[PDB]
Amino acid sequence: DRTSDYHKYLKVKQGDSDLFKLTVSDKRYIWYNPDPKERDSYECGEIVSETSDSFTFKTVDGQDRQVKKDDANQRNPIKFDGVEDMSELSYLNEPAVFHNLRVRYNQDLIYTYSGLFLVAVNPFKRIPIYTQEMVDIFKGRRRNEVAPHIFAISDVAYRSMLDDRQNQSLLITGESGAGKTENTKKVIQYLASVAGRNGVLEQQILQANPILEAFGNAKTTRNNNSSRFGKFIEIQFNSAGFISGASIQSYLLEKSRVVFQSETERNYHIFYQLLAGATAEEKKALHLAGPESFNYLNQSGCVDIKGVSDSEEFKITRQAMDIVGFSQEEQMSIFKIIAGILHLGNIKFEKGAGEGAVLKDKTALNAASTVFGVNPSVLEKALMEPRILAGRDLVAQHLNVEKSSSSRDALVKALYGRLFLWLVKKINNVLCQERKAYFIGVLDISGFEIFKVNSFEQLCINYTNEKLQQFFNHHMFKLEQEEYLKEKINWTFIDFGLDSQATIDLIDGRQPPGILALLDEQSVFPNATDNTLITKLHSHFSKKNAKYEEPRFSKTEFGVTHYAGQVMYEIQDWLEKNKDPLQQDLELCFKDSSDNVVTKLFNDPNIASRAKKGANFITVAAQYKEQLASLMATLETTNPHFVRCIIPNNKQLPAKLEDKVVLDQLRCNGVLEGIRITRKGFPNRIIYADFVKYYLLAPNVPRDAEDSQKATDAVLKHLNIDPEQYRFGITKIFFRAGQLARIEEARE
Ligand SMILES: Cc1ccc2[nH]c3c(O)cc(Br)c(Br)c3c2c1
Ligand SMILES: [Mg+2]
Repeated sequence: DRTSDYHKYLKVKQGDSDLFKLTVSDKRYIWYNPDPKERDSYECGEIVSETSDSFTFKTVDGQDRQVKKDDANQRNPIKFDGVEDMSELSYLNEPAVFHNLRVRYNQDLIYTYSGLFLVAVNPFKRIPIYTQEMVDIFKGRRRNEVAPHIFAISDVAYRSMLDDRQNQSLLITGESGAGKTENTKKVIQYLASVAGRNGVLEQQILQANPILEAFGNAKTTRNNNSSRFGKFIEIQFNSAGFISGASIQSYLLEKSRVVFQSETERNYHIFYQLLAGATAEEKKALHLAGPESFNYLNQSGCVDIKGVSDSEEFKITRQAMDIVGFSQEEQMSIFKIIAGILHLGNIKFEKGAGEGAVLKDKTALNAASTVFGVNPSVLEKALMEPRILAGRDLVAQHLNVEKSSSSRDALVKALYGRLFLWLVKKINNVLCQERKAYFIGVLDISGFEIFKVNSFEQLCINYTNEKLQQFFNHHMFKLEQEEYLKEKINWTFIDFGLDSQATIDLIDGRQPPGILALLDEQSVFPNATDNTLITKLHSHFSKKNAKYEEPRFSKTEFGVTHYAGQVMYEIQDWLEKNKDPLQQDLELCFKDSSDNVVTKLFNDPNIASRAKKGANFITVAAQYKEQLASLMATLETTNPHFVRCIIPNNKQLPAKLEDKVVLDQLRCNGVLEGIRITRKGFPNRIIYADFVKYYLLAPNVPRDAEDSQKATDAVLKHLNIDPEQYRFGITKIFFRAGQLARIEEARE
């Protein structure tokens, strides 16, 4: 009851007895805008009088305003305040849907169903609703039996996997720093505990994220634990139904945050966990120092995160590596690479004689060579005098300072990119015990974000977030109504106005050439510069596509109108970034290294060998588009389950819910639209034959029910369920929102 730990934090407090006096009021209020210049700051006014098609209400100041019934945003009766499934609301609109979230969010209730998907508002405070007792409660309990919780929808997916024998997937969407990553960990926590043993394999799967989070997450201005990479986690399942293995796919590692970090941002956690928290023997063994003494860590102006102990986190990272099985040496080799990368950044090239770079001080070069186990003179020549094939001859390129310091970074980014690729490979090798029968995918991705300087990585992220949103639209709006008409159910199509396939096409469109398609052309073009690229973009579709803007104010930028707003991307040096060039003498300098890992990085074809596209190597953009599209096809194979995560504010503060911010997310996520289709449509659908699965209250249910149509109708007829509430079609019976929930509860 109310004393339960679950009533305290998961269900709405029972209201005052004086509140009852108001909850029964016959009054009718309405949300309005005291300032029409701000269409997201509403206030509650009381409808005083109504004409045939108008309302008159008294503002909070007392002034009488007047509005048409068509444009009016009526307030639901306060009996709905706190309701769990928002499709049960009568007056359904942006103001009301947002108020129900203030109510719940103010009671530390962050989860709220709305239709078949789930909403999750980031609390930014540790809410004790993920303990073991919780997981035990939702084990078996139906979605309708329990309150909104990530465990609930994770169980619905699990039960839908067994009942229907179909693969599932939990698709979690949201803005940057909205709770995507945290909810995934909880989803993994639930599934593992529910379909585990009585375990090792289950313990191992849990310990994967701490590893990846150490090398994969970092501090952005939007989020102090930001996934700079995207991951799709399949939970393989046995024929019986228990977990048999797992597999992790990784995408878009922001591998240049290594060599550079924006002001107030931070490099990947793994580097700071080492310096602060490394053994005194490793410290001098790897020639380590303080964060402020390394050129790749002292530039951001920030080496410390609020309420985070890198020394303690360093413990956790290597605790997890032991559990999955990284050798005592394999771990030391990793730290060996990290130190080596830190030293590389401290190499200070200088114009010795003018013709090219000259490296006077070699203390940093050798400290990096010592760890990597490479001949420091081979590395020095491969960084500054690499060799190339001029025709068929062999020529050494006496690179200058700016061109030598870049090849340095090209190496650094290559190492870590491959290092990261190796970690996941070492993890999948121990988790892919077998190609299993069923599988549940979990999609944690780097989230839509807008920084002061937007670059290629941001485009590919937002392109992903955009592609993901349209997927939400296709299965909630387009495919849902096609099922109705596919069953001849007398449905009139509804255009909810949510479609971003235009912005997608602009980016990845092949014919006509999309943005990425031109970059590929310009990239291979030898004389292609940034001048030629940006001009080849404006001239192409400046005034030919409404999702594109050539700014009057910058010759190096272009705007794209995403589903979450317009992002002005900076084009500087995208050509090299899409080529991802790594000078070849560098690749040899390390292919002959004296370290196991470093050797496996540049000699294992799966990690070093970049695919080839006929004449030229495959580009980044071309590669990722193939990676993403491959993932999207895999998703279409499974029944999805959406979790729309929402960030309450842009300051990472708890109990500070900003109206303007939240509505922009709801407004563009289709949350409001997403309920209408659930409310005005028929969410639940089941084959007519599969419904008999026989309640011994005037029973006339033959298992082998010839003419299933009449067989099920008789049950519904006796059940005395409103026939309007359940229109049925050719092959399956369709139920309106919750109509089936009240039907299946009879058995229980
Ligand atoms: C793996 C990859 C591929 C292309 C990229 N383009 C970037 C950019 O323009 C800025 C930053 Br920071 C990064 Br990381 C990338 C990147 C990474
Ligand atoms: Mg994340």
